[PDB]
Amino acid sequence: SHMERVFVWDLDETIIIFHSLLTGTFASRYGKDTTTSVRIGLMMEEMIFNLADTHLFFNDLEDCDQIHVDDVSSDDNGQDLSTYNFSADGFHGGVDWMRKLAFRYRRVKEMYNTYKNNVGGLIGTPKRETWLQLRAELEALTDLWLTHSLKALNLINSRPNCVNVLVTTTQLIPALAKVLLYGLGSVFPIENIYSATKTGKESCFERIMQRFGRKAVYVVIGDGVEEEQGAKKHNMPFWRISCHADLEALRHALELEYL
Ligand code: BEF
Ligand SMILES: [Mg+2]
Repeated sequence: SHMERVFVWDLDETIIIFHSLLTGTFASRYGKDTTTSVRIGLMMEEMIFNLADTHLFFNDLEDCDQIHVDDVSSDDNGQDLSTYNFSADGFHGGVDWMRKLAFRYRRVKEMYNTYKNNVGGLIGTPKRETWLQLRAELEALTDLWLTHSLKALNLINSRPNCVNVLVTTTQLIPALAKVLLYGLGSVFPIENIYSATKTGKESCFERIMQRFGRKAVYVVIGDGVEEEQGAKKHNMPFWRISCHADLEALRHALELEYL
């Protein structure tokens, strides 16, 4: 008999600042050095795709455009993938191939779960140190943006009748890499991440409502138009985020309500 809320977050320029570092709009809006903005943006970009290629089978899975990690779970036999050799299995077919596809997404899921709170372990040294230094420069230049978004994400997580869902235009694998490198692994259960690169956010929202029911209250949080328009088409309240203040306002609302 408890009211339940489903928070449908956007990632880029909502929870994290990354793309706006390359375009110079963030540095320009808050008076930061544009040259530092771009340097940091490119370094993080390198780390995101390097983690993607090296550990999340990005060169293998990219051309699939999958929406959710479990979309091809039908073809998984559930075997142990601890010693399974992905390189020598000839993936690059339509049935024995579907099984190898599924194996890869589940191994991604396993990597994500064992390393979500130990990204330094996954990334390995010396990348870990460079990563911690990058995150440090990033937090400074963005005036603790991530610190603010996390405060809302963690209040949502700790609250019993609230849940965190993620919908991003970023492709699925790179999205998981971003989420991991920005320390969001522990706040977003992998089964709650959706990539709207191709089906679009409206479809993803519809799918998320099918999954959580009509009795739950949805709140679409984001900085972009797509997300807002999709929220209208489904009569889902929309919470826009344009600056730190907006993340603080969400946090405030989150702490005054007991469900
Ligand atoms: F992550 Be959202 F698509 F900017
Ligand atoms: Mg966005």
